[PDB]
Amino acid sequence: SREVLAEKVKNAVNNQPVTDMHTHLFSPNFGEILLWDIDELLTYHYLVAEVMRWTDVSIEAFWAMSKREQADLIWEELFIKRSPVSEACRGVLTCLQGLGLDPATRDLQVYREYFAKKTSEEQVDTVLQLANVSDVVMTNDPFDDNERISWLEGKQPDSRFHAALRLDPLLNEYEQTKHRLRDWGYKVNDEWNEGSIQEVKRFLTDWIERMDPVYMAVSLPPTFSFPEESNRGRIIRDCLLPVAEKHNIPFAMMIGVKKRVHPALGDAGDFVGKASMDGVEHLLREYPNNKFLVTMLSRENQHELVVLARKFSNLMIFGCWWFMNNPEIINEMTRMRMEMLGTSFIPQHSDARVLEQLIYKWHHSKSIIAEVLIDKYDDILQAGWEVTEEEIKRDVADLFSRNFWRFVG
Amino acid sequence: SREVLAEKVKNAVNNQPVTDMHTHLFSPNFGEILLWDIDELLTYHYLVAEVMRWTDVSIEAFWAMSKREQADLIWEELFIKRSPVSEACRGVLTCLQGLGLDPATRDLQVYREYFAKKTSEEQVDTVLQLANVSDVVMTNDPFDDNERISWLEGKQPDSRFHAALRLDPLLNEYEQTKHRLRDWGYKVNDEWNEGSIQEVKRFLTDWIERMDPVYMAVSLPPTFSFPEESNRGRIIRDCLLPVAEKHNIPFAMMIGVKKRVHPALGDAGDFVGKASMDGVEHLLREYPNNKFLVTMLSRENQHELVVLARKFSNLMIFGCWWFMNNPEIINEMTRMRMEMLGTSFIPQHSDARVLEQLIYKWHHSKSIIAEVLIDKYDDILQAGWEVTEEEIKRDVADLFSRNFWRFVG
Amino acid sequence: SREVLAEKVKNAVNNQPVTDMHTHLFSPNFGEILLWDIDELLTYHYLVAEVMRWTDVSIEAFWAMSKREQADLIWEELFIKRSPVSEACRGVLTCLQGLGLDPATRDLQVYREYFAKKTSEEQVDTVLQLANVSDVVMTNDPFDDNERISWLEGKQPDSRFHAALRLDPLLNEYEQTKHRLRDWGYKVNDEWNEGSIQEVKRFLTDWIERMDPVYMAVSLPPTFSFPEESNRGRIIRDCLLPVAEKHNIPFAMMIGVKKRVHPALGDAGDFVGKASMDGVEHLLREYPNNKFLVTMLSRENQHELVVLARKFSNLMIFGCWWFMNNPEIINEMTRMRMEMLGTSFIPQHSDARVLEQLIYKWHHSKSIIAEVLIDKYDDILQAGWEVTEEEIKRDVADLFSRNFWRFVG
Ligand SMILES: O=C(O)[C@@H](O)[C@H](O)[C@H](O)C(=O)NO
Ligand SMILES: O=C(O)[C@@H](O)[C@H](O)[C@H](O)C(=O)NO
Ligand SMILES: O=C(O)[C@@H](O)[C@H](O)[C@H](O)C(=O)NO
Ligand SMILES: [Cl-]
Ligand SMILES: [Zn+2]
Ligand SMILES: [Zn+2]
Ligand SMILES: [Zn+2]
Ligand SMILES: [Zn+2]
Repeated sequence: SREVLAEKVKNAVNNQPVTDMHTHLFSPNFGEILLWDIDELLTYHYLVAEVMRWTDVSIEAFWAMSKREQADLIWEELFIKRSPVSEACRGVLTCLQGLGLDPATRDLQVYREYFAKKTSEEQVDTVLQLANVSDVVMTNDPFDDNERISWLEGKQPDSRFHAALRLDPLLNEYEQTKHRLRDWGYKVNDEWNEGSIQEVKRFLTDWIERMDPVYMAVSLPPTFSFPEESNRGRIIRDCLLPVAEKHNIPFAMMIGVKKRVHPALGDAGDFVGKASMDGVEHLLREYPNNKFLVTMLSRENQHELVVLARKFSNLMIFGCWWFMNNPEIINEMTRMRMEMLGTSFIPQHSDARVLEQLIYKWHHSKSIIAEVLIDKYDDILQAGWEVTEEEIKRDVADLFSRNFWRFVG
Repeated sequence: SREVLAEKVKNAVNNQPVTDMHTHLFSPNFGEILLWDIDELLTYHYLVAEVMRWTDVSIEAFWAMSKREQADLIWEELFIKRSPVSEACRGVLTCLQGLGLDPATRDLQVYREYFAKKTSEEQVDTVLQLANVSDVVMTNDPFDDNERISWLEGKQPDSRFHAALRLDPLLNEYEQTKHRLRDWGYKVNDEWNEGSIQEVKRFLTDWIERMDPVYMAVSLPPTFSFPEESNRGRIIRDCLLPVAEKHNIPFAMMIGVKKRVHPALGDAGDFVGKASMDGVEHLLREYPNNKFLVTMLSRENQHELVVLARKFSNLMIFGCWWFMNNPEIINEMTRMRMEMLGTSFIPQHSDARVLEQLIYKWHHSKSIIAEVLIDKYDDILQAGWEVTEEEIKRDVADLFSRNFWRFVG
Repeated sequence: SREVLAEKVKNAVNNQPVTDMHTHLFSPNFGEILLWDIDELLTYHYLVAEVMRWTDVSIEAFWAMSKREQADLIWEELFIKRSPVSEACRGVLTCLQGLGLDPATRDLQVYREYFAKKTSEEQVDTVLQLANVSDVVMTNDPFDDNERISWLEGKQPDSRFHAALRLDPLLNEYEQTKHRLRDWGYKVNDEWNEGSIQEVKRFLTDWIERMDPVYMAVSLPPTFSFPEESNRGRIIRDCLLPVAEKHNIPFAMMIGVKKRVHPALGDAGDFVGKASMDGVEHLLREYPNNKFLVTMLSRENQHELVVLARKFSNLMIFGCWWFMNNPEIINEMTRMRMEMLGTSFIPQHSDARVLEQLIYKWHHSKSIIAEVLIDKYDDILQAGWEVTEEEIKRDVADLFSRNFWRFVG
């Protein structure tokens, strides 16, 4: 009867349309910022870091190569010279097979043919159908010249794509960012006074109006603290929180990233650190009318984060972020979470940078989540409880989609 | 032959009478402080925290409801609207089934009937028989007005119940507690001098004489330190340790709890934090004639605690406490412990607040411990070693009962 | 087809000759420092710590017993009075069975007979053949009077044994060690100046020339930091690194050991602590022309160490050291590592102190690594990838031998 349960859980999980609440994808009409195709998959920064542990090619020479050459190098170094057993390499193969291509031939030239004959709009339809993803939440940074243009030009995203206002430059680099704000018309002063406060709010409000984001977000360092008499502390306290409450918009904090420990690696140069929970605890307790979405980078912060979620209902924890996005960790995190929170959390997000990743990110995660659900349902079944297929579909819907939409309101 | 071993290990584990060395239960003759019945199980604070993550009912409104209404709300929110897959919810079902009730009907009114027709004394006999628990260690706090009365009135606990002198108010709130001591006749001065020292010892000795506790205990914060020029540091050094050595009574320290991070939740408002091992290390090494029972709340303290037990024989680690009491964690902790300590530790305690919890707490934990034992016995069996059924029963007896009684002496 | 894969992975793993890159063994011709036989196995410090948690025999009385008596005590306490389920006890049995002895008889006197009729050279041939170990890396400390003699007398180690220059006394006890250096002719001054710098380099160079080590090593405390204006910080910066770069010799750092928390236990008296990654991060980034071999003692440092390896190619992480060398931990560590690094790491080393341990250390670890490999190969097989037996043998060769030799150059 566990196998009967297993088949129903797996079916429910596989058929449930997914709302990916955090990615780095863009509506196809936004242009080239939407990365896709086998060359992009292979040049994903997760693989750049991995190839540099093997190749004799210098990092400078690598960045000088064309994307085709980088992709050929990574394919040779990580798939041919050594078996592609890492999670990221495994992911590439899963994407290929899911698209109908054959990893058995190891024919990179043939795989490339598949992508060259399609348009971005077509590949988006293909991938979302294969990955069974109904909604994608973008990461939209108004401080990026390329992204900003699209929004200013009035471009509205595809109905399947949702905006999220990323604020890293504002919160973590205010000393430099303030000057850009001034150039844009927001009259922030040198001192943090009523004027600076109101203009920063104006800036946030203008972009909220323009993007209609499901939430505002920021990635924070292991040393994150709050309250704090710093630009970040003051902006969060005097501008972000008040504005988020007014529009009832959740604040997402991705905590634990130590930026650029290896600058030459670019996007692959970030490290991780354990953070104190004090700041998050204070925010949750002192701002009960604000909603917070949180995910942490350190493996050592995971359990206490689950416990904090038991304390505050205005906290919704989500995903297995970045360095946590590996089977061994996803499994332990998801089990600890269901054990202490039942179904009141968002188990995963893809964080996809390349369109096709939605296939492997969700395929790999769904199989793990399905196994966890099967164990948990079986435990209560052995206790005499009877679970209906509709209750399973309901639970699965909450985990992969409803909890998020319900939280953002 | 692994299945032959499995059946013997499981049989031995299930038939071994358990000594629960830490609970919040009371001898039935102590009165109403002994909580029991389906309504109490459902209003366990672990479930209050969980229901607050789902219900639209305010925490104030919840505390205003009758226990019957709270129980109905929790049943509806956590068992009916979503599958009861969390560890605490699973536990309720296990208790129901163990009592002969049927979770399949989901008939809360029928379950309530079972409890209304029995006396506390009868339910105690029923539960201890079902849970196969021979001895229960209570948590007796002389600073609680309700508990204190029973002891002062000369009430002696049931032979199956043992006393443990809880000292949180004395050690963590001396500034306020000192005044109560004075009102009780213990002449502690404003300054920590010979007089204050002797009167605190007198207080401890009087209660040791009155309760005849198996150990003195205290829960400590993540910031716990020792030695320390504070009330706690001085009381432990000048009073607790000397008195514990004289009567050869162990000192139990439950470390890592951060009290009231969410006051409105009451008992469900405590958080957790990783502690430094420095204080425990110092205590173990500098007080070789004292015995220490230790359990920690942070997942990140578990492995180093096991290593410290390898260093000092006056340290006996026990259980998977509170936020650690979940399958995923219990499994990892128990395996790390057996691997580095063999059978020289106490794997679990229930921490039961409601009588019936003894059923699920021990049922859930025993099945995990049995699987760990089976793996470990199988590994040495494959090495050519032959384990007899009597040796298995012996090992199981040490884990679930003898190690504790042997340690407390 | 998973079983077909399983048989090939297991075969490849078992047949792959192992290069043990860190042990405390010595070439047989070096003399008595090479410990071997059943009495040594039983008196391994891991077991001394374990027996002290059970026996009523004082630690002083234990150290006063002959090695035969200590071995009899440990056998009685840990194998007869309680089942030998701990990892270290399990290891002893694995060694016995591997040598052809029968753990079923529990006849210690008979086992002893096997060893008394052989020479060290013969047992070395026997063990290395059984453990399938082709190369052993020793730990050679020039500050030890016993070891130093052999080297000064011109003794060259067996071709299967390689030297590693251990520098703990120099780096962690310079204030005392400096005086010994002077007595040996190295004119280090009271102040850290050009003269002291050059003489410390001379000392390192002389021993590098004499030992021809594959790397220089040191064990460091949880509080390790760098850069640092201390003897250790200055010696590493001004002498060790420059010299290691010139001879292209890797620097091995075993971090997280807190020495002598329980002095009376001798070698069994060391504890563990979580370290900051700051020092390692700085060393890797600021000294790109230097190579670093790193292993950490704290379970809480493992994941971030893997992430740091993704950042820097001059970092090669290795093994599951000491308190990490237990199935539960080895399994989680190895899976996290393969998931984020593929095959670019050294999964294990034995750290053997007694010759026969090579049998169980490698037997226990190989079975775990084999299971991890099987899961990872199966995941990509399910993705459509086809792995050849030769590619498996290749991958296995990198993990157990080639990655190390390639890194040391
Ligand atoms: O949102 C973030 O800051 C991260 O997720 C980064 O995009 C990171 O580099 C990444 O690729 N995802 O994990
Ligand atoms: O003894 C303690 O301090 C804890 O166990 C508390 O009673 C806690 O609230 C609880 O219910 N048990 O984990
Ligand atoms: O090399 C080291 O410092 C350690 O490995 C010690 O030798 C330790 O005591 C041991 O036996 N190995 O883990
Ligand atoms: Cl930690
Ligand atoms: Zn695990
Ligand atoms: Zn992201
Ligand atoms: Zn308790
Ligand atoms: Zn070693």
